[PDB]
Amino acid sequence: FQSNAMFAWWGRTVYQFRYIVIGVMVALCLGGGVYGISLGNHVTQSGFYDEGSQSVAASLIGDEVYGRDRTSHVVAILTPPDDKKVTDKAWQKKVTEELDQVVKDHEDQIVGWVGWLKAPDTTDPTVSAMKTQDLRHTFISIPLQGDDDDEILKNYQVVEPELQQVNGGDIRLAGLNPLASELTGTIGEDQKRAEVAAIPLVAVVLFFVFGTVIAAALPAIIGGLAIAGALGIMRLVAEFTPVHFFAQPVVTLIGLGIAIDYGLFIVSRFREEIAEGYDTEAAVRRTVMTSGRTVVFSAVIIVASSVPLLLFPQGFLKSITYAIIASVMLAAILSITVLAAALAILGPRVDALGVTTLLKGFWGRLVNVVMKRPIAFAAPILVVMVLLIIPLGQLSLGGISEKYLPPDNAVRQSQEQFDKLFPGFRTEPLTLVMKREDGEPITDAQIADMRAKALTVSGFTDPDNDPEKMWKERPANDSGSKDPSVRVIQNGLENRNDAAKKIDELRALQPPHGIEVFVGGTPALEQDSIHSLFDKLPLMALILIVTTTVLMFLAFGSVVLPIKAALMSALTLGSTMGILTWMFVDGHGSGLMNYTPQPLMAPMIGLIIAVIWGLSTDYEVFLVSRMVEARERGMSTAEAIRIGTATTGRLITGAALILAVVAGAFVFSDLVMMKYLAFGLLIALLLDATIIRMFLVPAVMKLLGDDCWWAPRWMKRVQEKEFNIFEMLRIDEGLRLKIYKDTEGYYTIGIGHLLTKSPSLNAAKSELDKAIGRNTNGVITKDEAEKLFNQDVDAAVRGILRNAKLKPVYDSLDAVRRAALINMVFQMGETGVAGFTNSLRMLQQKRWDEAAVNLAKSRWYNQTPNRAKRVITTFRTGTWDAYEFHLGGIKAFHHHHHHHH
Ligand SMILES: CCCCCCCCCCCCOC[C@H]1O[C@H](O[C@H]2O[C@H](CO)[C@@H](O)[C@H](O)[C@H]2O)[C@H](O)[C@@H](O)[C@@H]1O
Ligand SMILES: CCCCCCCCCCCCOC[C@H]1O[C@H](O[C@H]2O[C@H](CO)[C@@H](O)[C@H](O)[C@H]2O)[C@H](O)[C@@H](O)[C@@H]1O
Ligand SMILES: CCCCCCCCCCCCOC[C@H]1O[C@H](O[C@H]2O[C@H](CO)[C@@H](O)[C@H](O)[C@H]2O)[C@H](O)[C@@H](O)[C@@H]1O
Ligand SMILES: CCCCCCCCCCCCOC[C@H]1O[C@H](O[C@H]2O[C@H](CO)[C@@H](O)[C@H](O)[C@H]2O)[C@H](O)[C@@H](O)[C@@H]1O
Ligand SMILES: CCCCCCCCCCCCOC[C@H]1O[C@H](O[C@H]2O[C@H](CO)[C@@H](O)[C@H](O)[C@H]2O)[C@H](O)[C@@H](O)[C@@H]1O
Ligand SMILES: O=C(NC1CCC2(CCCCC2)CC1)c1cc2c(F)cc(F)cc2[nH]1
Ligand SMILES: NC(=O)CN(CC(=O)O)CC(=O)O
Ligand SMILES: NC(=O)CN(CC(=O)O)CC(=O)O
Repeated sequence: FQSNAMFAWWGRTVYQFRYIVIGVMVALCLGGGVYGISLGNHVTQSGFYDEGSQSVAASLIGDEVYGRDRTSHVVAILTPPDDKKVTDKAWQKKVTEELDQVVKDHEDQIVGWVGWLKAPDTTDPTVSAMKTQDLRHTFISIPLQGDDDDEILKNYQVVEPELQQVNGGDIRLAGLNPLASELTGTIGEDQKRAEVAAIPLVAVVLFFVFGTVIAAALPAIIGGLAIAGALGIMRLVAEFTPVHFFAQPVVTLIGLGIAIDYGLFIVSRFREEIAEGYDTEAAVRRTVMTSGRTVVFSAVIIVASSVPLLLFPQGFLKSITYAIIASVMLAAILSITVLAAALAILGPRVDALGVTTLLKGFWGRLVNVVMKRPIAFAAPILVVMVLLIIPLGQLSLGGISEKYLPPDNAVRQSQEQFDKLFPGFRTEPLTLVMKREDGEPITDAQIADMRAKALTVSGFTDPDNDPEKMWKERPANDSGSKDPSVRVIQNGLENRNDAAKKIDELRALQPPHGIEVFVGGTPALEQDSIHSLFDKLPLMALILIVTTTVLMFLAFGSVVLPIKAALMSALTLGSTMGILTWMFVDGHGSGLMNYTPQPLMAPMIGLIIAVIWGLSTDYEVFLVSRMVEARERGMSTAEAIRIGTATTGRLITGAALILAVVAGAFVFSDLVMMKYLAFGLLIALLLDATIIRMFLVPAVMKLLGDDCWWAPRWMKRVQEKEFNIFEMLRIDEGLRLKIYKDTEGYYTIGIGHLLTKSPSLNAAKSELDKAIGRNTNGVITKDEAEKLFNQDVDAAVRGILRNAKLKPVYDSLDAVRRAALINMVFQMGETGVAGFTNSLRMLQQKRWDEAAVNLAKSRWYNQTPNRAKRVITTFRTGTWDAYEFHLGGIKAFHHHHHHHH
C-alpha cells in the first residue's frame, strides 16, 4: 500500500505555497457560498416514490390523459363573522367578489375557485355537502396552475398572502399546498435554530478543548467555509439533477460537525508537533502526513457508507447522499489545505491570544477496571442492547401526512378541522389505468370487462350498494389530452391497511386482450416505494458491510478486529433503531419533544442505517487504529488498548460533543423526519462515544490481546526500514562507490573515508585494496562502504568514551542523539566537539531547546549551516525527521576525522 508517499509531498507543498492556497481555496469557498445562497429556489419536494414503479406510470398516464387532480391543492374553510351563517346572501356576495378579485389578479397562479358558494342554490348533493349542517362553515377548493409540485407550491406561496386576507382573515387554508409550504419551511426554521443555538455551544466546546482563541477559532472557520462551499456544490448539482429540500439541512447537520472535527484534530496534531520541538514547516508536513491521512481515510469511510444509498430509487435519498459526499469530501480537502496553510502562516502563533480577550490522565484507569475483569461488564451491556433491539421488529412505515408537523401547528389543525367538518371529501382511491397497445379507442364493453373483473375483488369501499355505482371513471379536466386509447377507473379502499394485498390482487387480474393495466393511487405509490426499499435493503446492507470491513482491514491489518467492529456496529445500530421505534412509533418521548407517534418515512430507515453504520465505523476506526499502532510502539501486551483509549480520549469526547451539539439543535425540528434523524445521530453518538468505546470494546477485545493483531495473515503489512546513522551520514558526507578527491584534494571513498593524503592515486588504490581485502580497482560496493563506515564509527565511539568531556554527555543520550553527537565528531574532531562545554552540559541535562539555541550561535553553524541545522534539530527532537526530508543534495565532500585503518 501507499502509506505517506503523496502526503509527504503535499506537506512540503502547502508550506511552500501557503499564501496562494489560503487565497484560492478561500475564494473558492466564499464564491461557492454566494452561488449556493440561491439553493432553496432550485430544490424539489419530490423524491419519495419509485419512479420506475407501476404506480408512477399509472400516475403519469392518468395525469397526461385526464389532467392532474388539482382539487386538493388548496381547501379554504370560511366562517361568516359575528355569528352570521353561510346562507346570508350579502356576506355571500362580498366573499364572492373578494375571491373573484384575487383570482382575476392571479390567473398565472390560480386556475379558479370552486365550491358550493359559487352556486348556493344548487341541488348537487356532493356540492351541497360543502357546507356544514349548522350553516356556519363552508369550504371552497382553489386549484392552482403549474405542471410539477414545486411550481404549484411556489404559485400557492405567491397567492397565499392575499388569500389569507379574504373574509377579513376569517379563512382557514388546508390541503396539499399549505401543508407542503409548512413542511418545507421547517427546513429554514431548523437552519436558524442551528445558527443561534449551536454556533456558540460549538465555540465553548472548541475553546474548552484548546484553551486559546486562535486554535479554537480555526476549526470553526473551516466548518463555515465547508458549509459555504458545500451549498455551492449542491446548487451546481441542482443545475443537472434535482435536489431535494431535505438535502440542505443535511449539509449542516452532518457536514458542519465533520468539518469542525477534522479541523480540531488537525489543529491539535499541529500543536503537539510544535510542543515536540519541530519546525513550523516540519510541523505542517508531519501533521498532514499523519493526521491528514486519517482525516482523509475518515472521509473515505463516510463516503463508502453513504454511496450504497444510491441503490434506492428515491430522489430524496440520492440528494441526501450527494450532500453527505460533497460535505465530507470538501471538509477533508479544506482541513489539509486552507487549515494547513493557515497553520503554516501562524506557526506557534496559534497559542498567542489566551482566554482573556473580551470585546462584546483520567482515561487509562477506567479502562484498567474493564481490563482486569471484563466479562462482568461485557455481559449486562451486551444484553441491555438486545432488549433494546426487541422493540425493532414492530416498525411501522407510512407516507407523508399532516401529522408530520407538531400538534400545535395551525396549518395541521386547519387540515384536521376540514376533515372533522367535511369527512367525505379527502379520499385516496386506487386507480386502474387501461392503455391500448394499438392507438384505437377503448370500447365501453372493455371498460365493463375490467369493471366486472375489479368487482371480483373484495375490500373496496362502496357508498351506494350498486354494481355500476363502483369503479367510476376518473374526472377529466382541461389539462388532459382526452386520448381515447386510455381510460381510468377508480375506487377507494375499505381498509387502508389492506392496500398492499389488494394492489397485488388488482395486479393479478388477467386484463382484457390487447390492453395493459397500471394500478395507481396514493396507496399504490407509497406501497411501491416501501416495496422498493425492502427489496434493495439486502444488497445495500451487503455492500455497506463488505466495503466498510475491507476499509477496516486496511486500517487494522487484522481479520478479527474488523469483524468485531462490524458486529458491534451492527449491534449498536440495532439497539439505536430499537430506541427510535420506542420513541417515534410507540410515543415514549412524544409529549416532551412535541411530536405525534406514527409510522416512519420508509426511505428514512435506509438513510439512518447508512448514517449510523458510517458513524460507528468512523469512531471505531479512530479509536482502534491507535491501539493497533502499538507495534510501532513495540509494546506487545494488550496494553495497546489502554494507551489507545487514553491517547484519543479527550479528542473523541470533544468531537462527539461538537456533533452532539449540532444534532441537539435539530432534535427540536417541527418535522418528525428531521427529529427522528437527529435523534438517531445523537443516540448512536452517545452509544459509541461511551458505552461501546469506554467499556465494551476494551472488554470484548481483552478476550483477545495477541490473538487479535494480524491474527492470521500470511503476508500482510510491510514495515519500513528504520532510519540509522549510516543514512544520516550518507546524507551529510555523501556516499561514493569510486575513489574521489574531496575539497582538500585528498583521495576519499565511501562515506567521508580518507584513504591517504598522498598525491599518488595508486597509493590510494593500494590503501583501499588493503582496507577491503581484495584488489578493488578503486571501486567498492555500497555494502563495503557501509562496513568501512561502521569501522569509522566504532573508532569514533572508542575515542568519545575515552574523552572525559564527551563520555558523560554521550552516555546520557539515546541512540538518535548519540548519532548526532558522532556526526559532530566526524565533522570536527573530539576536541572540536569538546569545545562546546555549555551546549554539551545542556544536552546532558536534556535541555534540548537551550542546547539547540546555544549551538545555533556557533561558528560551526555559521560555516556549515545546513548540516549544523540538521544536527541541531536532531538534538532537539530526538528523531530522524530532519534527514528523512532534507534540503537538496550536498556538493562539497570533506573526509571526516577518525578515519580507521
Ligand atoms: C421537505 C419535505 C417536504 C414534503 C412535503 C410534500 C407533501 C405534499 C406532496 C404534494 C403531492 C401532490 O400530490 C398530488 C398529485 O399526486 C400525483 O401526482 C404526483 O405524483 C406523480 C407521480 O409521482 C407525479 O408524476 C406527479 O407529478 C405528482 O404531482 C397525482 O398524479 C396528481 O394528480 C396529484 O395532483
Ligand atoms: C393532505 C391534503 C389533503 C387535502 C384534502 C382535500 C380534498 C378536497 C376535495 C374537494 C373537492 C370538492 O369539489 C368538487 C366539486 O367540483 C365540481 O364542481 C361542480 O359542481 C357543480 C356541478 O357538478 C357546479 O357547482 C359546478 O358547475 C361544478 O364546477 C364537481 O362537478 C363536483 O364534484 C363538485 O362540485
Ligand atoms: C459530489 C456528488 C455529485 C453527484 C452528482 C450526480 C448528478 C447526476 C446527473 C444526472 C442524474 C444522474 O442520475 C440519472 C438521472 O438522469 C436523469 O436525467 C437524464 O435523463 C436521460 C436518461 O439517460 C439522460 O440521457 C439525460 O441526458 C439526463 O438529463 C435525471 O437527471 C435523474 O432523474 C436521473 O436519476
Ligand atoms: C467509495 C470511496 C471511494 C474512494 C477511493 C478508495 C480508496 C481507498 C483508500 C484511499 C487512501 C486514503 O488514505 C488512506 C490511508 O489512510 C490509512 O490511515 C491510517 O494511516 C494514516 C496515516 O497515519 C492514519 O489515518 C492512521 O494512521 C490510520 O488510520 C492508512 O494510511 C492507510 O490505510 C491508507 O494509506
Ligand atoms: C447534547 C448537547 C446539547 C444538545 C442541545 C443543543 C441545543 C439545542 C436546543 C436549542 C433550543 C432548544 O429549544 C428551543 C426551541 O423550542 C421553542 O419552541 C418549541 O419548543 C418545543 C418544540 O421545539 C415545543 O415547546 C414547541 O413546539 C415550541 O414551544 C422555541 O420557541 C423554538 O424556537 C426553539 O426552536
Ligand atoms: O463523527 C464522525 N466521525 C468522527 C470520527 C472521529 C474523527 C476521525 C478523524 C479524527 C478526529 C475524529 C472525526 C469525526 C461521523 C461519522 C459519520 C458518518 F459516517 C455518517 C454520519 F451521518 C455522520 C458521521 N459523523
Ligand atoms: N555550547 C557552546 O558552544 C558553549 N560555548 C558557548 C557559550 O555558551 O558561551 C561556551 C563554552 O565553550 O562552554
Ligand atoms: N555541501 C553542503 O551543502 C553541506 N556542506 C555544509 C553545510 O552547509 O551544511 C558541507 C557539509 O556537509 O559539511
